[PDB]
Amino acid sequence: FPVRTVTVVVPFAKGGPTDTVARLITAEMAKTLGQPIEIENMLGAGGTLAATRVAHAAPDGHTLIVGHLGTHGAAVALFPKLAYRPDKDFTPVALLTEMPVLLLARKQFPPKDLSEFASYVESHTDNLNVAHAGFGSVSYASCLLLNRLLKVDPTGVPFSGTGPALQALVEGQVDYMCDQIVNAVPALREGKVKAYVIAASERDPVVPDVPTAREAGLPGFQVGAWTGLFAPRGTPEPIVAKLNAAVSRALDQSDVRTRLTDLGALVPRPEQRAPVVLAQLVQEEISRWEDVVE
Repeated sequence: FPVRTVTVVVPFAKGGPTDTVARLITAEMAKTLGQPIEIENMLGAGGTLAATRVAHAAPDGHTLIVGHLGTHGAAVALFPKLAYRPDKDFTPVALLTEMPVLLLARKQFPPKDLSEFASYVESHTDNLNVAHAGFGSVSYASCLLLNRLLKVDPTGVPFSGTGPALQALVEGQVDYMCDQIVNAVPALREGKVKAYVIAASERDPVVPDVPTAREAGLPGFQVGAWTGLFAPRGTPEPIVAKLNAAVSRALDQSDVRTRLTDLGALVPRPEQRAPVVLAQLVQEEISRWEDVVE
């Protein structure tokens, strides 16, 4: 293993955070595996179609899925009739990264802080559009958490990913969005959108002028977006061991550490790299979003 090109399926549109992470790590992975890795962007069913098709793929290790806090976590609690169990229909391979989520808005969004932001959504809640990438998305899970904390229910506008959703925010076609920091950073650095808060305990040094949800009065708004590599259930443990080690050696490449960390994402630490660390994150994420619904 491998005997041919490995397919790594991404549930979201090219250019977005999940795609950006997967392309960066999987290219370096080819050096350990001895075969090239093909990225397939497979859209549909609010980010869950990819995971559904890979739940049903041959468990030979040649067909893998990138999952995250949405597709393999919050989706259980938030997605009616989810077609898979993220714990039991997948063999976890590797944690790829973890990063905070940011509340972004269009440049000219009139609220200047989270105080004003709550009042203005509470007041215009008909005419407002919140962007997400479907009920299996981080963007959706994060905006549902924020909107329930602030007791507002504006219209959601579904996108094929936060890549397209971000461009919609840049053109002011939508009002706000909760997004993964790796997607948000380049737009912020060009001044094309603004962040109100980071859904984290601590400020992120790549966006140090953005206040935590805690310091801006909403400590319940904490979303640590993990991204993971999974295989179909029953993928042999040796094939899983070799893929996992390929991720580990990829994460050690200078090119990968500096690209991940420059965009505000963490490099999984050595003690975070076992397949079970990711299985434990799936279990905790599933329960966390069951609590949010309750």
